[PDB]
Amino acid sequence: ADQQYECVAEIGEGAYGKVFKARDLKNGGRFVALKRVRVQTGEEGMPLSTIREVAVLRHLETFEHPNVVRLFDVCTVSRTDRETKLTLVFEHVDQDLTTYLDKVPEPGVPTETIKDMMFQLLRGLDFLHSHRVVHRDLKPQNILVTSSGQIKLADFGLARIYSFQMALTSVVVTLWYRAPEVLLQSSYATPVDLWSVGCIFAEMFRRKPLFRGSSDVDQLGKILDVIGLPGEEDWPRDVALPRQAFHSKSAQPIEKFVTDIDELGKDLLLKCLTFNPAKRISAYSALSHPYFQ
Amino acid sequence: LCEDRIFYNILEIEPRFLTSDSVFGTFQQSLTSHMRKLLGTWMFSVCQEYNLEPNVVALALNLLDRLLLIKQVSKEHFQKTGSACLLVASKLRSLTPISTSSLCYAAADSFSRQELIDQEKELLEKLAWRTEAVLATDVTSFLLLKLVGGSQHLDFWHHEVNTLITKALVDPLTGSLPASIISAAGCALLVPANVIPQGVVPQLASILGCDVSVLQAAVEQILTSVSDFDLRI
Amino acid sequence: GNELASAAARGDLEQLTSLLQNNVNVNAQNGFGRTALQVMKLGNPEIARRLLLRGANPDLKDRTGFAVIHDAARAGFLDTLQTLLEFQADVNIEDNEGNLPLHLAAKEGHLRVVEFLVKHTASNVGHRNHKGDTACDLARLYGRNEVVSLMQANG
Repeated sequence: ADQQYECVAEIGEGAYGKVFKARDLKNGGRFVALKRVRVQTGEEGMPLSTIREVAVLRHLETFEHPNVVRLFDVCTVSRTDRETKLTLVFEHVDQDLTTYLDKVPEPGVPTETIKDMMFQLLRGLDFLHSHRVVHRDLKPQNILVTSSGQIKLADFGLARIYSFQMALTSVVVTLWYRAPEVLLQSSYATPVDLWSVGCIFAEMFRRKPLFRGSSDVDQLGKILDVIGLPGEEDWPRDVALPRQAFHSKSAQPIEKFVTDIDELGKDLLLKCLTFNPAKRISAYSALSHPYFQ
Repeated sequence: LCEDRIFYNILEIEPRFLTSDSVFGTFQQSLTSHMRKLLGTWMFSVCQEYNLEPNVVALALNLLDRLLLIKQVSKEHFQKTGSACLLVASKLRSLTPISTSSLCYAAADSFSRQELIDQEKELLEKLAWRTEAVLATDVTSFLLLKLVGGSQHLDFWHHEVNTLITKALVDPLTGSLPASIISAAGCALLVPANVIPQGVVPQLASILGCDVSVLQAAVEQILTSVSDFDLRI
Repeated sequence: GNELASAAARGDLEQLTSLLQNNVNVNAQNGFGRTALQVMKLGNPEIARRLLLRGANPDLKDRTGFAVIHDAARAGFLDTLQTLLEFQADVNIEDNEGNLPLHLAAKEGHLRVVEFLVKHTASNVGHRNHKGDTACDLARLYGRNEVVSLMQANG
């Protein structure tokens, strides 16, 4: 394209190149999101990953899942040999979970809306897993919410920095959704995403993040303070930070923080927020949980 | 119920990768079905030889034939084109992606490393980076499992069926069929009744949700196609 | 300038707010010829409110002939559309094809946005765009029947 899509603003830049907001000139100038990468030619040609990643996106698009953001197009602009400007065009939703949650009136989000969003979230998440794709960076700013109230999973590759008041330290917000296996630099498998679903789930009630760690060792602790120290059987073998590294942790009643959640909600929430990745619920299972009736 | 649900969905996508033998004497003009059968077997050689998984050939052939559906390819460059498909296909499927130099070589050095690279860029542009496809080799496992119930043997037959599948694909006629069909048809032709519970075709047909006659037709067709395969230059 | 626009675009209220304390020009266009209010994160009514509160002019249309209220109305962000009116934005401003926010909301099926326009704004309903169509016509021409009904149950 690049004459059909007209940029209007740069949103930022991160792991997937620069992100812009543009008008789709062949659909009434409706807003669309673009990702632009400068792909490096090798003596081997086009870089494997570049090819693989675009391949997978294009392919998952075939299925048109309602809970994943649409990929409208792929434009190419070859500069010289060594450079090719690659551009992915996606559907754009001018609102994410964060902008929504911290905008709702005081009572909070309707419990019935929390359920509906949560169901859709696991719907699109189950779709990705079932096609052997792991998101690995499920943060609320990657969760799109249409005015209609529809959930669409994104992945902009854009980090957000949060600065701690008194501490004079900062962190990249994603840390707050990172699963323990990941923090302990142990396994990085699919359950990884369920732990985040659990964090996001809890956040819908709180409208404030559940575990706001300042480092990865700090995060780990913030977690064990609530869920309690796992047993010998549930801690990862041969890992840099042993179970012994964290003193006795009781296990406070989750509702103490995910205020106003219900009995079945609490059940699902803890099945996501389960330390041992192998005993953590699956997107498909969660989906079949009596919370959704 | 993980398996069963992915299968069901893959089936809807499926038709999206269908190709057609009808292209040659018309839209192609310069190329003929037989020239394609030659290029195709050469590709087959390079692969199973340079140690590539069957998937790589299955996909490389799908890209080549999907490409021939929108781009008129000359006789002088048919080969180089088949090579670009091979490169891209292994970059997407082998732990051991075959090298440019390696290809240019087996290609009698008929084309330059740059030129092959320029065809890769070209191939990607005409197909708009849509390089993955549901393959008949991608389905054989799930089916082979519903037949050979247990787990034992599941690997001998899988690799066997998929090798047949690739041979049937060297013939452009095969490309007009759904991945599921080509896949079941292949199973049906090799797997002996002694390694299966309890017919094979009515059993697969039941899974694919198609008619027994439809699957049989596919068997029959693919049987013919596979027979013609012959690596003699 | 450009950083204000980008802050509005990524919806960084924090950052946007600094920039707005430096007595900068809220109406300046970025390198794409667009202003911060125009490219702003529509789901965030507060981004809009602050810009408006600092002089942003709601009725400016871009090279492509659109005003924020058009895009908000098209996305169904009623609160934002409402805070826009709250600051005197013109409800009947037409795009370059003679559309009103109403047309676009109707064309998109945003019933609670059509609801509002029809019953609480000076939205000139009968207005026909350059193709002679109406908001309700477009709803009809697009299947937004649910919208068509309500719309005509009123006008």
